[PDB]
Amino acid sequence: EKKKNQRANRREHQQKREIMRFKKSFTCIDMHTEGEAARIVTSGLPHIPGSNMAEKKAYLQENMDYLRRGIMLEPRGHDDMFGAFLFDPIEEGADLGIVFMDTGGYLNMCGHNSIAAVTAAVETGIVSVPAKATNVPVVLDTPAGLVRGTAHLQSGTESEVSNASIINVPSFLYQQDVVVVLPKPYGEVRVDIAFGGNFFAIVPAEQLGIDISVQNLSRLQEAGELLRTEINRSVKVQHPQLPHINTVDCVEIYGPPTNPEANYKNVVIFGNRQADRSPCGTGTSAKMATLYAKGQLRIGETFVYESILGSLFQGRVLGEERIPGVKVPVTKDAEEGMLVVTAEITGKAFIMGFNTMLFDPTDPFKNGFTLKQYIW
Amino acid sequence: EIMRFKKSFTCIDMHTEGEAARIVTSGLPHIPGSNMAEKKAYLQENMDYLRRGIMLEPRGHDDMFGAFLFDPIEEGADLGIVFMDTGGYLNMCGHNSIAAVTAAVETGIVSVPAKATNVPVVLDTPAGLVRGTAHLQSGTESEVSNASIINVPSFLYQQDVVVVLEVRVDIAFGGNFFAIVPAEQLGIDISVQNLSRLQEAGELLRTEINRSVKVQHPQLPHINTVDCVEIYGPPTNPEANYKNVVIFGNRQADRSPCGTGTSAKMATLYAKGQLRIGETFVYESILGSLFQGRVLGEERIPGVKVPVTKDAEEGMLVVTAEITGKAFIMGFNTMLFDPTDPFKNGFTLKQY
Repeated sequence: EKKKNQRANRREHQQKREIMRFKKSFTCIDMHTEGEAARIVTSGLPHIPGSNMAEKKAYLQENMDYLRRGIMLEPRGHDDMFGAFLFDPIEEGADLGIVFMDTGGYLNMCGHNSIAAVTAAVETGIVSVPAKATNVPVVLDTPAGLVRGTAHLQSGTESEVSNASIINVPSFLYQQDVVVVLPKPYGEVRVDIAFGGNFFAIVPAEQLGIDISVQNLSRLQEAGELLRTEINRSVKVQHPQLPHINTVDCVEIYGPPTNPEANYKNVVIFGNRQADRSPCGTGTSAKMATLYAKGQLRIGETFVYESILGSLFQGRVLGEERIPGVKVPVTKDAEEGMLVVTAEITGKAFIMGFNTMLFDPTDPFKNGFTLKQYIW
Repeated sequence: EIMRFKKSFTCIDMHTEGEAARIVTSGLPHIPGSNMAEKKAYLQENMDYLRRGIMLEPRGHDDMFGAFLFDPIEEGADLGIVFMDTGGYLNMCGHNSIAAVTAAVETGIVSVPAKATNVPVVLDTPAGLVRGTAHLQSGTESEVSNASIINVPSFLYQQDVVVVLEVRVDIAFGGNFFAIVPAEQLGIDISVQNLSRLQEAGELLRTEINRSVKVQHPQLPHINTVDCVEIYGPPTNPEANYKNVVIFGNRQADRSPCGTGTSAKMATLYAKGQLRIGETFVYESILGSLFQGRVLGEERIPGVKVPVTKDAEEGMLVVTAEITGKAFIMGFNTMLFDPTDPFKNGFTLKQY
């Protein structure tokens, strides 16, 4: 009896250690930022060259797209998964290197994921907290530049984060009152184009004729897709100092708030008819840049943006600059130079899982799949 | 540090030819119930928020599927299992049973005796005992090449049931009740482009069927609704007899060929003389993946009738079908639920 179960358990032990022999694994911290997923890969990635984060992202995108697909798509992920790969920092001042992605492709900047990364870095001990600290800087070296994060620690704890802030890369209004003639039932609409880490078309829900609600999400997704498509066919949008960045990525649709604390509600449509569940950090930065450029938001004033789910992000414009010699369609005098703003965005991320992802060399879905169709 | 892991679950994340199976191995307290059906009823009635938090976004997604493992209760069984999805709880699931059999051997829940090449793994489910076999890759002490399950008894229940959306569907039991309907009767063929439509159609059909047609399992009284809809059509891979998609849950669509749906199809075919005992049937999914099935046996049950049974004295025909497919481990996960997370019980944006 006893020998039989002792022999049994040892065979069972042997089976277990056989598992991860000759199988690739990555370790991940699964977070969400007010409903939006962020899979942060902390170990197991192949070694990637690059003398800066933009070059690392280019390498990934050119040579190792299979990493993204397998981690983001079904069956390990799903069509609304977002994520990030952590690397050593390169740029002076940074704590962590990071490259973002989603089910469509690798990305330059992502605000909700940056908030999640700052949070996870502190809560899991990736960066040290000096004794007695109540705020912990976490500076991210991203393909879009340096993103200066702060984890705000819960009082009484050494590493529990109440919420996190990021200082985004420079944001700016790009072009104003752009008319786009969309098919019925939408008709013509007037939008702003702004950059907040990604380019956004910002448009009022009222122009589209649709109230922002979960039940209207498919209508919003289709309006968003139509608008984005027609913009990139008819309007030249390019970053005037980072020329790798040059098309309209997202459509930010805003309307009246449902929560009293918020200025506005929004939903961001991006990728292939996807919607952000969070209020969207770079989209919030872009909105604040636009409001600022129009005299509707003061430096230091708190701006609160609500998502389709009711979540809030808070932000503030910290400062502005002109860039002598550089211009965008909204800039009046190239001499004076274009107006940029520095914005901080704050929100809350939660740890939802510690994951070890496995890739069997004989799994035909080792690189994932999607069932979502691009409708052309 | 300890409170961060309070109320967490550990899972083996598997997939069976594309279809996810999140198998929860620890974290549940004791669940009252003297058999697996009762444990399922306890969960659905008192802890449904657990399913929601594990299956739905942000931890899961709208086509996620899973199971809770338990100690076996029924004599002969190795593992107890209750299945779950984005909508509720199936009494049986073929792809998840293939995954569970596979996980059991590969993670050492079940011992592999020396030199063995086939390992039995018997599952105690709410629909009854499911006898599984892991087929080991030769040379390896534990790597599973594929896994077979002998399903609970299946049967054609009722033919040509008209339903006005106006289509003719067959009702068959394969561990769940299925309505089986060819695609051309809907006017939309089976393709990833069509999937969204199919999901809606299948939702209507299931809902309509359950409002008009009484469906009751003669041996297991609690099974008394049509839970799934199987839409079938011609195959794209030469090795397959047919291609299908199954709609269920909160209108989610199966990525695998569906094990219980394959069983229900084989019972239908066999009842109609179109499939013989021991013959291999091959069903293809919307992703091009394949399951193999065989009818192993048949019986008539004297005195017991269902709508298709012409003469009760002789009795209804039931078959024992075996399904085979391949499952892979895709991760090991510890799922956490911060008490202040407003999405600790998940959410869906899926419209109505």
